[PDB]
Amino acid sequence: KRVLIKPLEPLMFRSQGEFEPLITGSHTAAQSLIIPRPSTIAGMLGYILFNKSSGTGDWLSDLTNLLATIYGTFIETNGEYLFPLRMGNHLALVDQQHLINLPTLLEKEYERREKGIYELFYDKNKLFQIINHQDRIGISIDKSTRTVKEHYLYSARYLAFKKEVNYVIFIDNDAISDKINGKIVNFGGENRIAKLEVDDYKVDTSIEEEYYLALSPILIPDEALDNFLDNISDYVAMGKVDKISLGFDIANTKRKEMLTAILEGSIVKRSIIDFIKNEIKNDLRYRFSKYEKIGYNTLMSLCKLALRKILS
Amino acid sequence: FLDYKIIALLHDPPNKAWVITGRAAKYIINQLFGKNYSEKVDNADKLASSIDRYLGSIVYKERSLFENRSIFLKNILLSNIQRDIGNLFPKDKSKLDNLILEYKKLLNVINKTNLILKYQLFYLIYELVWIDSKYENTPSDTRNPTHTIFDHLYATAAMMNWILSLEKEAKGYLLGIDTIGVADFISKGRKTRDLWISSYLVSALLWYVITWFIEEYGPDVILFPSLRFNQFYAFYLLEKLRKEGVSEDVIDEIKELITKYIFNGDDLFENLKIPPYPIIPGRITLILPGLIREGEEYKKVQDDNCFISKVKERYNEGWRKLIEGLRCYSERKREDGFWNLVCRVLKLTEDLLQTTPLNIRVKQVSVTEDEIFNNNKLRSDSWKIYDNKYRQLVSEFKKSKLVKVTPESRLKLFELTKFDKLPQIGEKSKRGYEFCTSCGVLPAVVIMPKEDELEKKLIDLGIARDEKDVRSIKNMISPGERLCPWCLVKRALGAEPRLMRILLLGDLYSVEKIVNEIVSRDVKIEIPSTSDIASIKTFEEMIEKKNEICEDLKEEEVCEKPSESVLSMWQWFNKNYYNGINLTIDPEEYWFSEKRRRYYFSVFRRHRITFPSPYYALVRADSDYLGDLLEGKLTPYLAGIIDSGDYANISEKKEEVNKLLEEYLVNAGSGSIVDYVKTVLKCIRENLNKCSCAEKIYSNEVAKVMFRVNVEKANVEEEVKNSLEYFETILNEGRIIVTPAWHVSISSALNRGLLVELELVNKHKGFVIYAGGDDLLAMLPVDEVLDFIKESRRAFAGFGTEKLGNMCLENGFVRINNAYYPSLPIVGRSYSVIIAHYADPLFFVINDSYNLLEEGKEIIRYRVMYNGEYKDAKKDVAIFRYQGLTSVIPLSLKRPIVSSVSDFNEIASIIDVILELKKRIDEGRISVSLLYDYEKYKHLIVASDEKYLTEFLVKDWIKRNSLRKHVEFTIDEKLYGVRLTIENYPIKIPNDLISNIVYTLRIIYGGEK
Amino acid sequence: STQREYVFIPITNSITIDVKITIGGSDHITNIDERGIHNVLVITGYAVDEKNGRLVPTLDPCDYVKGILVAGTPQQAQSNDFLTLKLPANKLYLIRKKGNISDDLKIYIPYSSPDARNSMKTKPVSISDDTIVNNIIKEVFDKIYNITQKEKVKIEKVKEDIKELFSYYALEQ
Amino acid sequence: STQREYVFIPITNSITIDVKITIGGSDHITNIDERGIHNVLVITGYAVDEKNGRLVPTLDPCDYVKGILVAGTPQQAQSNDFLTLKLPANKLYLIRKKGNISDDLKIYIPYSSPDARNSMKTKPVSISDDTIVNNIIKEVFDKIYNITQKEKVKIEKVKEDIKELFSYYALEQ
Amino acid sequence: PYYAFAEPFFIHAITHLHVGSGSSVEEEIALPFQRDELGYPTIYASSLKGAIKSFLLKEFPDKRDVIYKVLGEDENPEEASLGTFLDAILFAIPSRIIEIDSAKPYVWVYVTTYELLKKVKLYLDSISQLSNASFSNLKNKIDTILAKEGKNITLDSDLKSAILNEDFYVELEALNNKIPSIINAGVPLLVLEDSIGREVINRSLIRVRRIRIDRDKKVVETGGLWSEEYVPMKTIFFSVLLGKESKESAIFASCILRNLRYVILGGKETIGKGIVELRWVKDVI
Ligand SMILES: [Zn+2]
Repeated sequence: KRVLIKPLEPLMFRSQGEFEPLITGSHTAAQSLIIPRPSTIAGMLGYILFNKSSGTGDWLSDLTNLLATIYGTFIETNGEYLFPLRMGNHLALVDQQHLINLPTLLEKEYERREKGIYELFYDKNKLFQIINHQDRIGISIDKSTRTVKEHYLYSARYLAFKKEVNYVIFIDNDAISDKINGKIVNFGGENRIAKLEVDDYKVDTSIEEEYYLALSPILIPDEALDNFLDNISDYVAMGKVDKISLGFDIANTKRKEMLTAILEGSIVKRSIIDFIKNEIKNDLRYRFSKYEKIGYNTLMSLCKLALRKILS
Repeated sequence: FLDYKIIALLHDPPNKAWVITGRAAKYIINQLFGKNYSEKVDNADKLASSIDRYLGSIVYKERSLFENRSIFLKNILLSNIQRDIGNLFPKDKSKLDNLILEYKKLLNVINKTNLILKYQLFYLIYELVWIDSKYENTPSDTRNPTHTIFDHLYATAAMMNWILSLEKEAKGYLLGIDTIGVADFISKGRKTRDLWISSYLVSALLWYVITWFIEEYGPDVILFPSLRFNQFYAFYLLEKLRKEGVSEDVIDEIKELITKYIFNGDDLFENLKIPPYPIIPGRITLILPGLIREGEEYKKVQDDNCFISKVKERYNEGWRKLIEGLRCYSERKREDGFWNLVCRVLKLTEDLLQTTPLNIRVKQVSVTEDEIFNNNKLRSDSWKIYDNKYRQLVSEFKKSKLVKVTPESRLKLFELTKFDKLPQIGEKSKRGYEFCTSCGVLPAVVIMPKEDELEKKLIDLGIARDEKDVRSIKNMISPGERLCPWCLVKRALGAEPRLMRILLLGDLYSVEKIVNEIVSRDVKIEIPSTSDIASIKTFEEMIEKKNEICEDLKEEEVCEKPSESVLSMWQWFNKNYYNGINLTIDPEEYWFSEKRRRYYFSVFRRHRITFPSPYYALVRADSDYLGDLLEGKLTPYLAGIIDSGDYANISEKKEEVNKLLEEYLVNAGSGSIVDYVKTVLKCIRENLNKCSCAEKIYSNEVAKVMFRVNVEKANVEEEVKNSLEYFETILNEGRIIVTPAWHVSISSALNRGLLVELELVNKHKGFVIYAGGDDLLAMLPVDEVLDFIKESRRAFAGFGTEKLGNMCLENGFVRINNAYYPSLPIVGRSYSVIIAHYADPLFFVINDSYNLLEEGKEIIRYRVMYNGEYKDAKKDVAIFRYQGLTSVIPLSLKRPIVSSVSDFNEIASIIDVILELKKRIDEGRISVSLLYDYEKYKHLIVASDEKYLTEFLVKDWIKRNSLRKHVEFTIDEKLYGVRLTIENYPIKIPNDLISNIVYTLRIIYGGEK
Repeated sequence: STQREYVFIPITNSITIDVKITIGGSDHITNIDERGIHNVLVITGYAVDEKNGRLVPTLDPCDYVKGILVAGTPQQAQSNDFLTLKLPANKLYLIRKKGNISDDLKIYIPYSSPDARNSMKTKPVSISDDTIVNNIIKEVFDKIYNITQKEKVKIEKVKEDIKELFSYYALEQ
Repeated sequence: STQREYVFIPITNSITIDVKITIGGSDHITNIDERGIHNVLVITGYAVDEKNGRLVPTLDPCDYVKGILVAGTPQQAQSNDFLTLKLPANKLYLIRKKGNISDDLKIYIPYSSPDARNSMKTKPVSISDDTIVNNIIKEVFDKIYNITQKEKVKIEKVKEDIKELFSYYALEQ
Repeated sequence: PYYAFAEPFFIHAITHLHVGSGSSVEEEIALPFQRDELGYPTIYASSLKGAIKSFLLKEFPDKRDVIYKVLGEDENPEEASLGTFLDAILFAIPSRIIEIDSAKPYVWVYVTTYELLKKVKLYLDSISQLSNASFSNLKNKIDTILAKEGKNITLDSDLKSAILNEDFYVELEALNNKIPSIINAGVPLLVLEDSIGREVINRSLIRVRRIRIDRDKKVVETGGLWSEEYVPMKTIFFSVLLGKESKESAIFASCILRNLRYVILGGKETIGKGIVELRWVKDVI
């Protein structure tokens, strides 16, 4: 049910400079993601379960045949469950004890909020107790002169873990739970390595509540963008909204798509649920059932760890 | 009905310090009727200033209870600074009204039938015609001289928009607009050609939508920023008159009235024909009536949503008219090249570009007949709402700041990427589509080779119809770059930056009447490059050693003729371009190539000059605790002592805050009014908490009441109670009250702090990128940064020793030829200073200049001397960065910043010690290896505890590295107990200021190569 | 000085006899201005007892019920089974904060003994039956606020915001 | 059937003797497994009432107190003062959860009368003063955990774990 | 399937190493070594994958097709790689020792923290399932060493106390066990505490000032002065080649790796740096 992802080395998830609340003296061409997309995760598991007879043109049609419903992404350091949190061009990794008294804090007045968030992201964040943003600058060398080759330099800014840190997802299948368990996978970007392992793990799901947390990018159907933005605070409490890319298909080697998304770590309300489930049609109704099956619309209550999708 | 507000503005004479009870409404009106009141402009006077309940309501209108005929003047933020005006007033009693007739040199040669042309032309030149007869900026109230009169005059006509909106049944509005995110958009850019105009598209799109108001509601309608010294407003109003058709001799009564004060150089609003510098910040507020104009007369509609839909479409209406006039230029000049490419995409992508590349948060609050009127006049505490509505408005900004919806996210791109419906130019994407390289996220429509067979193979992909147009394509587009449609607008706008006079004028003309001016002209404009700024002292020495070192270079267009007309927005260039040296060149090929760069160093060594130094300097600033000062909080007085988050429970932090506003407001009075507040204020949890804690000060209050009898009563049980409820507010809540005159006073000093900072930077060799005024982003040469920072922080606080354009800069004030305009002395100014090699990727230099500063505003703490003991601060740091060598310098060393007149010359005098150390190393008096021998002394001075034994260890290190043995260097001993707290953040910062003195001069001499 | 008391809105008509108050003072915590409810209180950790409606204090952070505070004290038939406390005016998680608080306020609460003999697992439920609150305004919202049928020209406005805002938890036992 | 009981852990010295059935059976909810204190119950809306320390029930979810859960009932001189309850191990949410709980157990929490005399000046308290850890480990961390000094030896870590995790809220008086 | 086997190896520094990093000055070194996630020296995966591929192409150009198709084709960047190196991890670094009360006097010993051994265990527990190179005896010694987390462990039972790098007094206990050593020589491995090991290693790095001299008159040019950090001789790094199960990878395992002993790694090889001997763990303890 629960599948831990243990990175054996620093990872790279190619973000396109969406967020940068950080200095080193870096000036790096590729900023990294702190928590990866589920298309990385579903793409990694489908890179295990791949068959030649399951090759067709559309990726997510093929991808949902290869697996069951994948659930959201967070951190277990053997003793915590750390969860993302976005304030807008900022990110934190917090346990849920600072999430229980959080929908308390949301509706409150002027100075109570700045008392709250500036202790939360700045004194209660476990980001820089965990994450070491590590610049790596690589080159290319011509074999016939042994110098730098001209024009070929890059500066990729990776993601390292100070103490041992594992990723947490949930999958509903049980047949794959053996053949995924204990697999060394090419997880991430520039040829990095992680390790999957499977433990059966009881998890409660499906609680109805107003204020949720998004453990994955909540997708927006890209038709009611005017109907969404005009009351932006009607659907999200705090967080960040951005045009994301769904990634890169393997068999056809192109970019996948681009959608506006409610980024992970955003505190949303219940009013997004009927919004998506009354602004969908039969094409995208059959589309977006697959996106929850690879895990975009993961919603967690701040009462306890209880997951639910939008169409679930 | 409105736009007759001049009598609402001039409800008082502007000679108000020679009228109110002694020291000989002296004049009222000579071009309209008497002032509009039954209770209207009178309540508009009583809600405008905080003096109106400081001394009670009726004492503001009885105008003699504690009167004075010896007149001083104070600063609004800090009233420990007495300013004198004395015997002098604008002149004799029979020439007292010539200056009233000098209103009437244009405003009664043009007919008074319409009121949309008078009320706007009277606002801008109002101070400017009075200061030339030298009235010395008199206070509004003689008993409390803590408001300049124009800041009360412009307030009493600004909130007249609330008075004349409450006269249909009930309306009235505040409307604050903020853009979504500035600096990440500003950072997008690859040449500085984008960086300069991306600052401009912030200001000019926001300048567009605020012409929509002032052409329909008149000026004095935006509090924040003030339209009193806006350099955009002296070009917008300059073309309102030029549209009309008067003589250019007649406008010289207006134009060179403006010229010597605003736009101090010869590069004017009509030398390069645009404003040079983007000036409007991203955060603005409007005070608005409830009216809608149908032609000379106004109706209301009741629904609140009449603006937030119809403001944002005007913000769309700019971006539509910006890009469709931009379609015209590459259609008019389509045969010229590089514009064949821009006209091609604007024929393709007309789905994606109808959305703006920046968005704005428009939050809106209102006012009714309630809480301002009780039967039809004032109620008790009608002044408690105006700050609270500002606290309603900023809370709406505080609420919706937590969701930043990026402007890329508004496009509909799903079907364009699910199915290949992307139009492209150049190569076809093997990966479906290709990311933009100048925003970083968006797909590209330009796909260009880097090389392979450069100029040849670009043609057979569809970018070139000949060879010569590639040179213009290679001009602004470097090869290998791929651009989104939004940057391809901007890189086209950088080539013709004069094109935004469409947007800048608000389409004051037609759409074609604007653009056809610069259809004609071909004035080339230079933006300086990074190798320009790094090699200023190359051009500074080529001027001095003019041609005697330039004979082998008389073929290399460095000593050849300045050719076309080329003249910039950069003032150093703009008065030193015609010396015999062209400066339009991009010196990445002369002395920053590598083929003929060594040969040019063979020239410089036989003539013994200083080499080009490959490092410029980017300087950013920030206002420290600005908005909460404008909300009235006392954090910028005690920055780091008590931050804004401590305003939850002030009844435990009551120690120094109830000392702070206490000793300020009792320092705000003059004479017998000083005692009137110093016992009514203290009895809050001292006496038995009700009335008769302050009845004892009636015994000398009675000394003026039966004087000239006009008082309707013999009982005062109410003027020692409504004064008590005022200080019931501003003690049990630590906020100070925000009045209309509050914002007008600061924003006028912001606008004066703006233009003095534009003159300070090019008294050096500096260039302006963004200058909002409370924010700044400039690019100085590597040498002059420190004494800039020394004298920028001394100018923003307000302190001068050097004479600027025409303005004199005094302690806590600023004097323009008589008139002591105030300053912002207690409001600190952070800095982030990056030394950068010119070959950096400049997108990220603008990234870690904002990202350097935002962590400095939160973590950096230092032990600061408060009343003899060491308390801690958080702001007023000037962060340096060489490349990773980061150095943090505090600027204050006292809480608050200023408390007397002898304290001004020690603001940022920390870096004068740095400067005097730099002054004695480059001569050969203090040795160079001082800085390297320091790291032996650091481990003891850190471990030292009381500074008397530290005095020798400092002086030993100076003496040990000393080339002469009599050169003495005076180091302040209060620079010793300072230690820097920077927790939980991975950068390496030293924990004492002396190491950061040493690491600052490691950077600067590291900057000079 | 001043004080207040708590009323709740279940799926039950168990509010008939709660307090003897209509106004108490002259101004109110919760307001009635033409865009729905204002200053509406949310209290977590208390779940309802539908039949003879009470609220039991559970040990749950996300078990929440919303309520309204108006000046008064219940019936002079309490002080043995309720609770009551005087908070510094900002210990209250109340949605749509509009008016400035009074730096102090005394409020009672309808309390139930835990009844430590049952395996209570609650369940959250949403308000239904537009009629139910359309005449709980006949029950209390006009009894506690005479403003009904006098100010708000859009009755179904407040009906739909009571539809969308209020949802709570039940003991289900 | 099984019953459990809540032991609040402040720095406060009001812990002297409240429990007599300390083990009672053999199983208690919380535990320590060589990496810190497990199953530390958070409770919201409650705070310490320092005078002879107990848990005042207030109406702010921001107010929270952490504690442990042990088998038995305290001293059988109360249940006139304590808030004895029963839950299916589901509505109370702790940290460090290791095994699936028995789906229903009872609870004994020290409860305090509301008794609004003055406003509850709530304050946050994080554990400090290593000496207090050193006397409370002998006080309770061993009288319940007889396991300690038998199985657990990383004593400085269970000191290292509560000083920055264990926090509570107070009334200032 | 998808990294079906892997081979661990050790990276020995025969000469000094300099594998340069993002060359900034945050440690008053102009050319610092490649740092790890904790401040230790490490070799990035690209610097191994490049400089072993760049070695073999210069040595076996008959195998250029296989080395391309295993370690990465560059003329055709479409195809994936099948070989993948991990980040090399500092397993041991030599340090100068002065004996106190020993029966065998030494002059230098290897030094490790437990932090450095936790990552070695993190590798070895992850490659165990490949069943091809298990070597449980290797990680079981790591189990017994990490059993004593918090002491200072030697692995030769003669030392009991020493001064490391002539500035650091340490007190050793043995394992109360023989525990035959992992390393190659007859030299003690002194696994240190996690606090002091970030000083004893950090003293044992080699910080060199260098200059550039005008050949004309033997005096230093202006600005020709910079600091470099080398990693000493006999330093032992640890990294694992991960290989997928194509038969072009097993021929790459067959007579490529088994004819591979000495490799040039890193930079500054004209100063004679980065000569590296590779010892696989399939022929040792
Ligand atoms: Zn772009």
